[PDB]
Amino acid sequence: GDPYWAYSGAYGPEHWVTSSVSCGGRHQSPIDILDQYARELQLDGFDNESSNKTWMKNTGKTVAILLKDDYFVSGAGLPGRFKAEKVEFHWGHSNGSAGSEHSNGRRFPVEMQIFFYNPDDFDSFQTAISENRIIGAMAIFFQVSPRDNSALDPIIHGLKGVVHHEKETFLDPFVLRDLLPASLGSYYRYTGSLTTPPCSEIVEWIVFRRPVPISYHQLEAFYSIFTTEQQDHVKSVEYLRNNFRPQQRLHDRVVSKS
Amino acid sequence: KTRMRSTVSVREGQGVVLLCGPPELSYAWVFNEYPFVEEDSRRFVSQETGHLYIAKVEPSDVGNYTCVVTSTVTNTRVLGSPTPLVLRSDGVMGEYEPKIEVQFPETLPAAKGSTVRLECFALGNPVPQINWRRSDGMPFPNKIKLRKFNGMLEIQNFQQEDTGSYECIAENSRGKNVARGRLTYYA
Repeated sequence: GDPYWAYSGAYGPEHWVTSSVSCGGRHQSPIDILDQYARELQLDGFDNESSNKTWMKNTGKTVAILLKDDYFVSGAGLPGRFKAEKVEFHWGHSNGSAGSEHSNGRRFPVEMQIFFYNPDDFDSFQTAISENRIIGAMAIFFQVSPRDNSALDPIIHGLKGVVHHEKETFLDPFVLRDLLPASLGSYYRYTGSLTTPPCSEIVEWIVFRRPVPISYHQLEAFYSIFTTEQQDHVKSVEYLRNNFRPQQRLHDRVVSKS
Repeated sequence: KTRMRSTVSVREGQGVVLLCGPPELSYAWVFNEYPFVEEDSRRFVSQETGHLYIAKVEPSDVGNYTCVVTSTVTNTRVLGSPTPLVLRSDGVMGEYEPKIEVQFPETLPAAKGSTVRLECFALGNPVPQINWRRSDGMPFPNKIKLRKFNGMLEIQNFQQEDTGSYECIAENSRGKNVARGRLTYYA
């Protein structure tokens, strides 16, 4: 049994705390990284073409990609190696509208998140979550560009296949590495939480500073996504848009830079 | 059973479901006062969930909706407190793929000679059109008919020959979606 929540209304972000106690704490994500007051990575398998068994799902809150190949990330001050589980997205409203969760201040039309766990001391991601243990997350910004980005063809085509809440599809082969910035060098590090309920404060973040290009055209498949809302005794079909959590406060936290 | 239905505000062109409440009973929906909603391609009442499905809201739909549930045991009808619904002024909702919102199960056992009724209805703008067909490509025998404005498939006198995979297709100008399910036999 999970608490009903949304990105607006009586169950919007500022009301998550009332049903999810962890949402009202400190060390919450996202935040606003300040570059003026800021301050190696090894990726295993990111260079591989994904499986035809790797699939996509409209969860009604985001679009999720269940990865079914072995991807690892080591370094960057992480407590060991971490193995990728899933990918989720956050987008705006229209015409490149801000929709990213992190930022400085400069938000981007889309933010993508890759979630990890440590398999050296766990068997599945979902066991890690249940046990409130440390997980890793990447945050990758997408910025508008004049020209299409073919690296993202499998993803966009995926979007068109999961328009409605609960819909699923398989994905054409894609290369996870090229879903990352051209320059991996500049990124940041801090301790945070899940950006959704239960907002478990168990997450080590990586925010790559440089963004990945997308076209306005590719961007539109994000704005074509629907969801549902279970309000009272009326279920309705709604646009899934602006599905980002407000930026939180750092408190006793400092960001690293590399 | 008695609760206070808050007035719900929807959008023109928006796909909407009005939930009844409880799940061997028969369901109907009256509008404003007793007695019934005109069902058609745009509006559908499920005997399986009890709910009222409005594929695309028209301004005419503004009003009070209340769900009367009757108990097969008797002729007793127990009304719910009506849900009044209005229109938002802030914007019309655009066109989009059909979304099948109520449908027959992935697998459906059926007693010999019984009458099986497969439901399939979809929210969509424009209003979806439902089509039926077998998966194996074999055409339906004559005893199968399209009830409820194509929202239901009725197989009377269910026999072993009637087993197999049934597909439900819902489409409009913006795309199509599909409900599938295998019917099985038992005596």
